[PDB]
Amino acid sequence: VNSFSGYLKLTDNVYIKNADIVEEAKKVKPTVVVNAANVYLKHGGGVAGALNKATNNAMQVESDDYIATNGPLKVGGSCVLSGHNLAKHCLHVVGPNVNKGEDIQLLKSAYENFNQHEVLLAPLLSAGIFGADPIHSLRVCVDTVRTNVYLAVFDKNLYDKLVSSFL
Repeated sequence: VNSFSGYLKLTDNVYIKNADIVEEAKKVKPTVVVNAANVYLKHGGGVAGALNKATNNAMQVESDDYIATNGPLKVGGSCVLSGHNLAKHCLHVVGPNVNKGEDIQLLKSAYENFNQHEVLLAPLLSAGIFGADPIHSLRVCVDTVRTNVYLAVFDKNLYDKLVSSFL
């Protein structure tokens, strides 16, 4: 039993809710919240900008030190940093950004990072300003992630479409 509430069950291990991931993280304080990161951990907009704003920019400060030490992430890669006031840990995962021409096949590699964590609160990777089809992202998620993932979808209209079209 865990504290996630109001989710629709899609599969044995994948759950989905129309929710703001920031508010969901603030209430649940999950062990892991996933950020929709880029390789530079520049949290300007989308999910990343919202999560970072909720940490009062502490996420960005920590991220800048990480990059200064380690260099950029790979597309499809991840790193574990602090969850600040939102979660114990933040798993920063880089899905391909279609608006930069990155290969969508890397979306599966991105979701594989979730398997290193037993339970996660997450957005749909490569959705929103990353330009991929969210229906496709949900399919890759279900077909790749084997650990327990609680997906937060900000847009109510998109949430309903994702549920109604789910196979």
